Amino acid sequence: DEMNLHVPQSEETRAELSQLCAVPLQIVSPQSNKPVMGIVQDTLCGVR
Amino acid sequence: SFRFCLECNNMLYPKEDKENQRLLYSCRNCDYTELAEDPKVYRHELITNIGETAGIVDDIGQDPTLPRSDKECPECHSRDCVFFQSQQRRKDTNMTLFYVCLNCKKTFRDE
Amino acid sequence: AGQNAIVAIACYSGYNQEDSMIMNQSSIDRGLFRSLFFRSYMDQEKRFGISIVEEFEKPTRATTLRLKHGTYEKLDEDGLIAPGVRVSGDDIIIGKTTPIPPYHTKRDASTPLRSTENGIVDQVLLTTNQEGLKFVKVRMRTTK
Amino acid sequence: TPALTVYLDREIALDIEKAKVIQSSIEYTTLKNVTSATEIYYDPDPTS
Amino acid sequence: MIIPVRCFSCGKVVGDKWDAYLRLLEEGKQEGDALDELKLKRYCCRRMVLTHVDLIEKFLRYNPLE
Amino acid sequence: IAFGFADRSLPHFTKDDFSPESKGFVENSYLRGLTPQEFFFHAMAGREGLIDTAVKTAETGYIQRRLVKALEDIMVHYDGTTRNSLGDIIQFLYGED
Amino acid sequence: GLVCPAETPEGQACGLVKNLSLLSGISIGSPSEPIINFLEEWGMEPLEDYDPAQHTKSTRIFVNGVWTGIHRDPSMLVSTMRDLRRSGAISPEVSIIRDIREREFKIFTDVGRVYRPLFIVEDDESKDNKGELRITKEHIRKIQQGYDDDVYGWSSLVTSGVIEYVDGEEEETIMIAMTPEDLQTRSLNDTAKRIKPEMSTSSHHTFTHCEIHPSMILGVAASIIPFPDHNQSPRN
Amino acid sequence: DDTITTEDCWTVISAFFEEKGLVSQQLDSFDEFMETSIQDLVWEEPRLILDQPAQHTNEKDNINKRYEIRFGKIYLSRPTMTEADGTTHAMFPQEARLRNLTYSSPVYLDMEKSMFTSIDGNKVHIGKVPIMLRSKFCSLRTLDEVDLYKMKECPYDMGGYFVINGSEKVLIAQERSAANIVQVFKKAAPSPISHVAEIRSALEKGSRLISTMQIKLYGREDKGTGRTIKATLPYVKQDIPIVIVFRALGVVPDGEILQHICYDENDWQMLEMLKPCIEEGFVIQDKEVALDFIGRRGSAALGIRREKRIQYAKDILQKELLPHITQEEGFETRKTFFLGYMVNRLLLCALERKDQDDRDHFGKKRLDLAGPLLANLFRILFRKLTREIYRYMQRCIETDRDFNLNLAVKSTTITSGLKYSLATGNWGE
RNA sequence: GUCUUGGGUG
Ligand SMILES: [Zn+2]
Ligand SMILES: [Zn+2]
Ligand SMILES: [Zn+2]
Repeated sequence: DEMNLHVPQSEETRAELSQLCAVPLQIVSPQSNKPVMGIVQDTLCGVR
Repeated sequence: SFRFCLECNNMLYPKEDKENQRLLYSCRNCDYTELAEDPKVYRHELITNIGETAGIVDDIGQDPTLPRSDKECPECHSRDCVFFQSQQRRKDTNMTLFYVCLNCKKTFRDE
Repeated sequence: AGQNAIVAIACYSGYNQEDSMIMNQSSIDRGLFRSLFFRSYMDQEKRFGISIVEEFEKPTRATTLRLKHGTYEKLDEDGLIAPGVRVSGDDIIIGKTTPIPPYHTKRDASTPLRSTENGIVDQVLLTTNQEGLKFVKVRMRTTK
Repeated sequence: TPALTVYLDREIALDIEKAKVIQSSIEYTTLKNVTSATEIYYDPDPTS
Repeated sequence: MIIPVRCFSCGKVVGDKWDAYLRLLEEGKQEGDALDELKLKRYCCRRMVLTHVDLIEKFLRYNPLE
Repeated sequence: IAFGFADRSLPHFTKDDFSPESKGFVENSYLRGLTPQEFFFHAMAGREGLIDTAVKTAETGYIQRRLVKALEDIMVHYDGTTRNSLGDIIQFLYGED
Repeated sequence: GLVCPAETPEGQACGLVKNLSLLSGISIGSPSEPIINFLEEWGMEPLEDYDPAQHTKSTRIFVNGVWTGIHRDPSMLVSTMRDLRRSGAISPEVSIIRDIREREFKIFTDVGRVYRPLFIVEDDESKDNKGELRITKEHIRKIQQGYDDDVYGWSSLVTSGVIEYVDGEEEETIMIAMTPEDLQTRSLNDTAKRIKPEMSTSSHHTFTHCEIHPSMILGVAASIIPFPDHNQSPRN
Repeated sequence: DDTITTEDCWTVISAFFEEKGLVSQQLDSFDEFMETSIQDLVWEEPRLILDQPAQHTNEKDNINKRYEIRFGKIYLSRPTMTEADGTTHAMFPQEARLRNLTYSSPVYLDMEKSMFTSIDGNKVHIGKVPIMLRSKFCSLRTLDEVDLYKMKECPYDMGGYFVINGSEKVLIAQERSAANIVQVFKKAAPSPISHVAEIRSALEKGSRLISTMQIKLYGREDKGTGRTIKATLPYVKQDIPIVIVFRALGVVPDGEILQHICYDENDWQMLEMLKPCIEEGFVIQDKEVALDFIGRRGSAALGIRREKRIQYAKDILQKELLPHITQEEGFETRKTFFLGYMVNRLLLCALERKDQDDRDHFGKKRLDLAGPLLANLFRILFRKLTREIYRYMQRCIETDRDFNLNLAVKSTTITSGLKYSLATGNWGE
């Protein structure tokens, strides 16, 4: 897999990214009012 | 079963002898008009079974793909017969079988 | 088209999850899954008329214009680099000039190396094409 | 697949015979649905 | 192509054993016994010699170009 | 597994054989290994899955594009209403709560 | 047996781009004159002598999709055509397709038909050699030798009547044994070896052909896979 | 004798691969092409003819003057290379690969120009055909492993490809439905037509498509009251009833039409489904009127009189109607019998007495390898060339001079066409 | 520096 990276070129767009799009702010989704990121693969098996 | 003309070799269509009230058959080409045997003039079917036993030949025993059963032949008590299901191909048809003996070539069934 | 590696199946350190996979650096150092790469560039001279043609030649700055931003210091006097020379990206490997139609009367049509690739020139071929004009093939080599 | 869900009246909704009678009332049958085979006979005299 | 000098997995020197291995195979010894006599005991070292395909013989058949 | 040949699934079966093995039941496990017939039937099923994955994604992407274009101009306003770009009301309170 | 069941591109070419099986072969095409001559000699009646009032049992004979006549008795005609093809008199890549429910006999000499070789099980029900392969250890001895005892290769096997070619249409009419052991019912109980299928419905099998080896259904790319029958097919 | 083991099977399989290899289909297809196909395409249309009888401002003196050339044998030589000096020598695939050349053989066609005048020529080079490596015309066929090594060729290289401008090209086999087979298809709900028997026709010589002819069953289940069957002849716009074409082919009495259709008079459902056809085509009773009825629809120019409208329709019924049956006159009975067979297959599918034909069945498909593909392309390009020869003999002959035909053939047409198709993949002009 | 064709990747 490959993913794209976009760099904001001003302070207004930096602030928008960090205060609206940041990963911690997206943990709960409005699609099914539940989390979208969970413990996965080896940490799940290992914690069990 | 409609016939054909003894003179013009076309097909005869129904007509009425109004002076005798007897169903003739009129040639649309010639003037010939013969007496008929059957006063039926039309038919229509929805529950049909044509194609039940018709799917058999003399050398159907020579087909090496037909599965062979141990059913007793009603005719000659033969312990070896090839079998197959109804050759009619409709959706609601049975799954009942037909049985062909390899000795007398008489077809039979398990009923 | 492969090699028999020694494979363990383990959740060793967590760097092999979701179809990742941990590989031995020492085995890499000893030649595991090591491969050669060969890239060949091609170029020839065209005939735009009667006496108007291109030429393989090292382009001097005075008589040429629109020279590429790469270095030309690797070409021999025939406009061709010699096998055995290390080449980096943007370096010229085939020098060519296109005459200016009616001093300083030539444009360049030089072939650089691909901007991504390093390597060492392997085999500089020289022949003539279907129409008898000069033809050059340059094969680069590298190791991945 | 068009489809209705026909809720029955409660007195019918518990009894099965009544529900089957309502089924018979609601279902569509045409003369096609109960006809086997039609002929045409020449019958010159109505009284014979 | 040509026999690797070291074993990939552990680093034992196997590049000096290909000719002895071929001579042992000539006189009838089966592959496991020949690998035993060359004192290749770890299956990594053994598969180094047992799975080698010697392509330099095929490359040498094309005439020297100088 | 349909009767792709005349009255059979494969030419190693006899005609009109409705048994589980004839019409695509795989009795073995992956550990035990599939027979050639079972291998071919499982290949047919996997091919169906691959075709579905390859072919349905275009219909799904089209559907999501159309939904996005239909609902793209709808915003919650400071008075609580849910309106489109024409200012028309879609819901008097968002989600009704 | 004709195209690899596993090798196909992902995406928009899935299932449209196919890859030949290892033993697949494409017909070159062949003249239809000897076919017509053999049919005319052995008893085929023409369509200028056709009268469906009488010919209620006759089998119609197609050659390359062209109806050329009718026969009173397809059994000996198919037997003689198959013997001629297995003797070399007819091109080995010529389809000989009898249809029994439809009362038809179709011979194809078209170019471009895909075909595959099979062993020929002796199916004539008159000799102790019935129900067994005609290929024996003498044939393998000759193949290893490289010559007959008064070049012996594949084509000599094909022309000696121990291997023949079948395209998809002829395959409809044949009964193929999966392995040479399947030709005889065994009397086992190995919790490790995979259960070879019961096959209990049919009282007596009349095999006509045997696969040379079932792994030959795969193509070039699928043949590299080790134990592909222990994998789910998308991974293959 | 002992039981054949698995190892015996692998010995047989090793024999198979020792004989045939892995690319034998490409090589054998191309060898067949170069041995027979080129000559057969040249003899497909083997003669050109110019003509002028009279009235060119002369003294009423009239002479019939035919200029004519007959194409003869094809001569196939080994691939050669021509330098800008004009020197020539043998060309090998490695040299063609290094200098971006095309690895092709010269094709010569003998031409013998004839003229006839009634009062009332060497091995012309027609183009270069690319050669499939490791085939019977490649220069790497006669060599042993030693010489192969000296020619810079890998012994593992199996051939099967072409070299165009120094680039290796492989022809992908093309899959197509078989030819000269009747297939019967179900149809869709908002369609008056329910059952369609479709056959494509082709000839044993050339293996090229000629014409297509569907036979549809109008009338849906319980809708479309007329359950007639109507043919679709090529080169006519509107669909003709079936009894019309049976009458046009020379069997007028409806009993004989049915008998060509009905093998078993006792059967009644099919005969009950055949009446609306007889009624919708009851008007005609002879061949001329039906055949005009066909002619009135032939999509030709407007207003042809009856006597030659008949000739046009008779020509359509003779050629472009089942060419695989025969394209010569006096054999209409076989076409009528095939029409009866096709109608019966239609009715069997329509009366549910047989299942509809399987489109995906691999026995009803053909694979077109290098041979037939190059045959199609070469036929196109050589008809181009012969049209050029005609266009040239129109002009040069006016000069009233002897001409040597080596300036009459522009050899670059076939060469450029083959090279363009094999280098781009676009199969056509 | 442009357009088509083909082979692919997630
Ligand atoms: Zn009459
Ligand atoms: Zn009996
Ligand atoms: Zn080691």
